[PDB]
Amino acid sequence: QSFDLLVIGGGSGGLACAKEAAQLGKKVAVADYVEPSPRGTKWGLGGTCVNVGCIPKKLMHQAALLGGMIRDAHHYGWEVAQPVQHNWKTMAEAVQNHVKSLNWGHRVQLQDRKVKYFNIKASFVDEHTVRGVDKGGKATLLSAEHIVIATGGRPRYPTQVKGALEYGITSDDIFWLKESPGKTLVVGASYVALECAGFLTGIGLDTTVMMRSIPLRGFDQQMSSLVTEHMESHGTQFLKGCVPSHIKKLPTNQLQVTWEDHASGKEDTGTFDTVLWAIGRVPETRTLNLEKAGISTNPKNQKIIVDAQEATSVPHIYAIGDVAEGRPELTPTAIKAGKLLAQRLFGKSSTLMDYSNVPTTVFTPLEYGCVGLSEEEAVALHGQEHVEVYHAYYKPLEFTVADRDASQCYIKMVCMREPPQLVLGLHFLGPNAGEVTQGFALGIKCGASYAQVMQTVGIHPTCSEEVVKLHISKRSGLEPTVTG
Amino acid sequence: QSFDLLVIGGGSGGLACAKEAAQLGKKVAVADYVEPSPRGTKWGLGGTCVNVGCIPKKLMHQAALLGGMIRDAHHYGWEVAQPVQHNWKTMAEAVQNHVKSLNWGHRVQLQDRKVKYFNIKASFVDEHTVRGVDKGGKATLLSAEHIVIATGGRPRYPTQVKGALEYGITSDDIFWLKESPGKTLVVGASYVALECAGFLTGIGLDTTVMMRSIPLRGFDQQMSSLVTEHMESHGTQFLKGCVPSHIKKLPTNQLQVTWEDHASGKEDTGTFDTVLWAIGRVPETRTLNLEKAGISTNPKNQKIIVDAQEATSVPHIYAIGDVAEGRPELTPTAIKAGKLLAQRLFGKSSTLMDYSNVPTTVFTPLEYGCVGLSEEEAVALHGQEHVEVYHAYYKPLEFTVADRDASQCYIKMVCMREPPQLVLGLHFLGPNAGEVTQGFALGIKCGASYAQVMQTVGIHPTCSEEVVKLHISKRSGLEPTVTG
Ligand SMILES: Cc1cc2nc3c(=O)[nH]c(=O)nc-3n(C[C@H](O)[C@H](O)[C@H](O)COP(=O)(O)OP(=O)(O)OC[C@H]3O[C@@H](n4cnc5c(N)ncnc54)[C@H](O)[C@@H]3O)c2cc1C
Ligand SMILES: Cc1cc2nc3c(=O)[nH]c(=O)nc-3n(C[C@H](O)[C@H](O)[C@H](O)COP(=O)(O)OP(=O)(O)OC[C@H]3O[C@@H](n4cnc5c(N)ncnc54)[C@H](O)[C@@H]3O)c2cc1C
Ligand SMILES: NC(=O)C1=CN([C@@H]2O[C@H](COP(=O)(O)OP(=O)(O)OC[C@H]3O[C@@H](n4cnc5c(N)ncnc54)[C@H](OP(=O)(O)O)[C@@H]3O)[C@@H](O)[C@H]2O)C=CC1
Ligand SMILES: NC(=O)C1=CN([C@@H]2O[C@H](COP(=O)(O)OP(=O)(O)OC[C@H]3O[C@@H](n4cnc5c(N)ncnc54)[C@H](OP(=O)(O)O)[C@@H]3O)[C@@H](O)[C@H]2O)C=CC1
Repeated sequence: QSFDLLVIGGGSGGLACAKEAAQLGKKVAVADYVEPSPRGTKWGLGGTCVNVGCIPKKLMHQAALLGGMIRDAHHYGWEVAQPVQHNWKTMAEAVQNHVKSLNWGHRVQLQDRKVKYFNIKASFVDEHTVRGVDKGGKATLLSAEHIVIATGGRPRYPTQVKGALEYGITSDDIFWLKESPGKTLVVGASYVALECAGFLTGIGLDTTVMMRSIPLRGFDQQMSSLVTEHMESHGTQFLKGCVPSHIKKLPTNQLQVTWEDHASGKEDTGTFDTVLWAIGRVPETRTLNLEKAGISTNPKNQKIIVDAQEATSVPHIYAIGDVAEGRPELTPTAIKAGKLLAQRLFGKSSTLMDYSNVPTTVFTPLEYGCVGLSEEEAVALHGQEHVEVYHAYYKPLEFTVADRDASQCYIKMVCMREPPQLVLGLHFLGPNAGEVTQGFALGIKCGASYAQVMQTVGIHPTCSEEVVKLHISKRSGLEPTVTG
Repeated sequence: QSFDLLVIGGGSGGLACAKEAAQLGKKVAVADYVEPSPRGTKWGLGGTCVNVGCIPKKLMHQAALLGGMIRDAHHYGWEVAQPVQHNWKTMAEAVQNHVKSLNWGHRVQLQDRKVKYFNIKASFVDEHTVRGVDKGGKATLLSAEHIVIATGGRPRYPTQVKGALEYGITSDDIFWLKESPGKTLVVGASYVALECAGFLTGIGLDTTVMMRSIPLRGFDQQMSSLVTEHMESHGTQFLKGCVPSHIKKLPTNQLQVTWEDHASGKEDTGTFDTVLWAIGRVPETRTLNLEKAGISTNPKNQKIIVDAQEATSVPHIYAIGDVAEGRPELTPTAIKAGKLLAQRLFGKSSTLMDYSNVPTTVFTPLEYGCVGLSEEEAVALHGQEHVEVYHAYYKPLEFTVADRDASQCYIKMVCMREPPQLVLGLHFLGPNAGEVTQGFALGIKCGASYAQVMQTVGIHPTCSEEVVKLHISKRSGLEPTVTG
């Protein structure tokens, strides 16, 4: 029937807007539909975050870490008997049983909040209504004065790469597999690829990443590079500069993937058990008949063109998350953007969503955290003549007793050359990056100066303290590695 | 012979001033003497920090943590065979071999820096000179135009408690023991006590803490309490409200410690293998003949009375660290205070040492981090009518798959009730507190407002992000535990 607020996408962003909009006392209702993955994989309410990303990854990334924890453990006097095995079955179960705890968890929060849920592959019929396909097939007359679109996106697939859909697997699958990936190839060079490639290796699987160009394109290339080098230096096979052209399933069912070594040879063939495409995601806008509702869109990325109020072309219709063009594809921003929107509508709020200096963390074997600008983006904006950079190479105290190599533990603080020297970008690469970066992202929102950093005392002995020690400049070109 | 800068105490603070003062091109020289512990324990150059504290603790605290890492490990699919043992011998060696790496490490940095080292139990003879006892006995004529005193302190002992010096042990020993503490009693209720009590328990030792009054007196009592409760809830035997009166070594050499249960009974006796006095430290000023040099002092705490330039009564003589009265007994402050001092003297610097809002972290089983004010200190200064407090109870994503209880994971952000609402105290109690707190201590130096926190986006999924989510006020008295 009719509601004064319809939300499309029971996701991290959508749900936020939904629950917060209901808490404002409004008749909220959301429709979410988990259209299966090409390999036939489905999950519960809670968008990408809960089910195929944020939560599972971290959790598997965790299990990987634990592995090194055991190795290290021996040095600290723990007579653990090695080499300790690890089965994909036990882990996956554990993880999944938790995803579900957030499945039948959002569902609970939606009931106690005067909000109705309609599991239906929504689609636009006009200005204020949507049609609802079903696992069965009964459509449903749904209308609301305000419609928020939070449909996120889905794992993009290769084009001419024959043998793709056929045998490829996506981030949407790796998490719910019933049986170990065994051997695997990760065709990607950024966030997903690397992170997945990471724990896979951490588990003990013969993992191999296939970068066509540069790593984490966009990020502070220095840090980006330091990241991969850590992986390669720690068990992750790397095929720098190669692209897929054909995958052929053979008798034993193993995959015979053939590529091109643009770096050296001109074609090479290897075979692996699984193949993971980490080549970006794509908005699920097509499947909405947006055009037949009045919602203008974007050409390149099919995202929903947007306002600054998260509004679209239809002032009573909005978009949030991976869906809205121009916005950072994260979860916090998805969520926050939801609350605020739901408050500006029925809360008398005017504060908009601030998308600047949002921090982030690449949960790779060695976590890479950052906020603000990267050295490049920095000269790009103020010029190399007006930028100062302080960096350091530290050694976690914990990395010492355990003979864990730390030549990858780097830190880079980009700020302006002219006093007080407003810091405008921090880069941390070591253990628990997010845990460290978070605090500092506050210094940015505040415009903390390099002074206030030399004025900030340290919490010894920690890894984050290294940030607040930074003094060696690149101008000075002094040796970065830290003494004392 | 003569030098233009003499430093007393080859410690975290002293050495800093020393090396930095030499880097300014001055003829620096330092004299450090590790007068053994009552139980005959000695170590190398590097003050308390390196040898009996900062570094070792953390390292042993680490080994403890690793233990829970293995337990947890099982849930993430790591078929580790339990229960895994752990021997005090292997750990201690490892740790110590590292302490030494910082022993013959500062020593190296002192050579390459044009600085002479004179291992001599220094003592004041007058204005510009000191005498130097030796492991042998040859005094040494040492003079300098500027003398920095960084003698730190030493573990205080009980008074009338007979059987103390006799069998007691201090933080200075627990680290260098050759054989496992076995069973142990920790007479203390703050930093040292709890931290030591912590890993001891984490190792598997039958550890027991004996608090005479309240925990971490000074700290935000709420947090302080939450801390102990975690310990007690996780293996640490606790004797709330008891005091030592007699320890009697018996045949098997076990210690028969008799106390008084001021909470209930009026005397009780138990026996343990080791007894650790964590009842504060004391300045080693006495042994300097300070008075016979012109350095006025303090009555209660025998610390060296000080300036704001770290200067004493003798304008060419200064004091730093655990030695100088009024200053926070940490290491970073010790170190920073050293550099600055050495720059104001021979660097043309005027910036003084800022001792406000120095962050800190109690490395207990559950790390308690904080900066700024504690709720109490806060009402105390602005009044309960002008203070706002936001708190939360979170659950580390990592604590979920592993069935690790998190009813102790709390967070408290104290700021003013009136917008923008300058945050003036943060409290984090969970994993890697320092790693999390550090960043935020920058927000304080900057005066970040509760707004800039609601404006700061989060790094999901992390523990620190919870801070930047905080919204439930105590004014409102809403249920703290977090949903979604
Ligand atoms: C492997 C991986 C790891 C990640 N890790 C992190 C991390 O650590 N931190 C972080 O901040 N971000 C992370 N992200 C990204 C983050 O999860 C997304 O940015 C966020 O989920 C986007 O939120 P959303 O609400 O816009 O959409 P989504 O969460 O994608 O939800 C959209 C929902 O709507 C449904 N839907 C789509 N079309 C329709 C329709 N027509 N009718 C009905 N329902 C429909 C979908 O099936 C889905 O359930 C990760 C992503 C991946 C892939
Ligand atoms: C168990 C424990 C754990 C700790 N953990 C931390 C932590 O995690 N973080 C933190 O910030 N702080 C920590 N601290 C406190 C920190 O170590 C001290 O605040 C800091 O070491 C003080 O520095 P200092 O230079 O003043 O003196 P010290 O480091 O104590 O050095 C003084 C040196 O001078 C020598 N000396 C004394 N008198 C004479 C004399 N007359 N002649 C010659 N030499 C002399 C001493 O024997 C010693 O070597 C810890 C302390 C303990 C006990
Ligand atoms: N906060 C976090 O921790 C995480 C956030 N996310 C979010 O989800 C998004 C999706 O992740 P992801 O898909 O990995 O990254 P996008 O950043 O989505 O994808 C970029 C990667 O895909 C590669 N790629 C694109 N096309 C091809 C192709 N045809 N063959 C091979 N490689 C190709 C890129 O190469 P090139 O650069 O050479 O074009 C690059 O390595 C992220 O951008 C981020 O917004 C995901 C994981 C974690
Ligand atoms: N940054 C960090 O992580 C660390 C810093 N440190 C520093 O070193 C200092 C020394 O630590 P610590 O000695 O533990 O603490 P102080 O804070 O030095 O000592 C306070 C503790 O000793 C107890 N105590 C004092 N006298 C007695 C007695 N007669 N019987 C029983 N208990 C007694 C106190 O009880 P009550 O309060 O009831 O008087 C309290 O529990 C710290 O204060 C801190 O500056 C030490 C460890 C870690």
